[PDB]
Amino acid sequence: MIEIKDKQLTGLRFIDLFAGLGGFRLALESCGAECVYSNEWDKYAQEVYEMNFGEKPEGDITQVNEKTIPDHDILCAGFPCQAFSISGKQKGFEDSRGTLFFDIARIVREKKPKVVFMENVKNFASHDNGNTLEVVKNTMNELDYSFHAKVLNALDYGIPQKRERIYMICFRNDLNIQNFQFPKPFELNTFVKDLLLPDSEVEHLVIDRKDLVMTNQEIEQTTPKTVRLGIVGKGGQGERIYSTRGIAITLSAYGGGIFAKTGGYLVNGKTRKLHPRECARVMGYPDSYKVHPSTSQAYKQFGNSVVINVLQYIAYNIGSSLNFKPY
DNA sequence: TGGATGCGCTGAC
DNA sequence: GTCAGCGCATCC
Ligand SMILES: Nc1ncnc2c1ncn2[C@@H]1O[C@H](CSCC[C@H](N)C(=O)O)[C@@H](O)[C@H]1O
Repeated sequence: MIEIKDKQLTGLRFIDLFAGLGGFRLALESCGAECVYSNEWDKYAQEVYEMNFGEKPEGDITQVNEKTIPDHDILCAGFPCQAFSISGKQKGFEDSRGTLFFDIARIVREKKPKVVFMENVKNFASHDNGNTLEVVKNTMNELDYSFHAKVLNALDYGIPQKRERIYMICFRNDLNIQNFQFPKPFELNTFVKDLLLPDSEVEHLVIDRKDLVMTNQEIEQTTPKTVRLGIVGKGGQGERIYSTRGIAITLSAYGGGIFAKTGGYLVNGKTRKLHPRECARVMGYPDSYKVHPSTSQAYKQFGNSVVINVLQYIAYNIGSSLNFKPY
């Protein structure tokens, strides 16, 4: 994550729904905002959240009476994506994990915050012939909010990962916000190799499979894209090896394959998956952030998370818009 | 709401 | 056909 000199969100309160690791919390607090509520029902996610923020998020949001949620200015929610991801079955709203957005609408209707800041996977934007995004847009509009949505790729914001996500920023109409803008992309000067840990700390992650098939030559020049160098097995998810001179592939939460959830990388002549701390870095988390003691759970958590840097630029712009109140 | 890994249907070229 | 994917199915 980056340093934020001008705290655009100072004095503003926000809630952290579907909190996970608390990526939205890190981003908004870095801008000066204050978290007044968090909700996350996964046991291990609650543990790591508490480990880092000192509080246990409330459980199952579907059983929480929205009237009990503290007043706030910004509602944050990176809601479930299994039902909308290009990697899944795409059952969408028909999926038992795909109707959480309506719980969000339920809370917004009651708490009417100034801003609703949501995140989901890129496929959410085109899912069901664009009908899914349209539903969210119309729902927010009905709730009397403006709707700004755009897909941003983390590689355009200083983080070496091709993580494409749709970000939806909604302003309550009475605020008459007409100058919100998504952050502009800038040149990437950090690559996977810049975030790796010393070899001595990741030897246990080295995988030497006799069915490894190097398909492309390593590159010496850094490039802002994923560069596949080979595969193992049939080359499915988690069976692909990439160059560290390029950027990382999207981290996943339930990913399989031998290089599960992180993908494989060629490092000093060897092939290995990423260490939880390297996943944290590829997600923009500071080294000060404490990872969950279970590596399996940590990979899952980071795979479900958000790139802090991206949310920071967006949060800054949300604040920039709210603070522009000329006479 | 365990940990591990082989696997494909689909979206976007 | 090329490849990627906050995933899925199934094993212990
Ligand atoms: N009914 C429910 N109540 C509370 N949390 C839920 C939920 N259904 C799913 N979740 C949680 O929703 C999260 C979605 S992934 C969001 C991660 C978050 N942005 C962070 O930065 O890491 C998961 O952690 C999941 O456990």
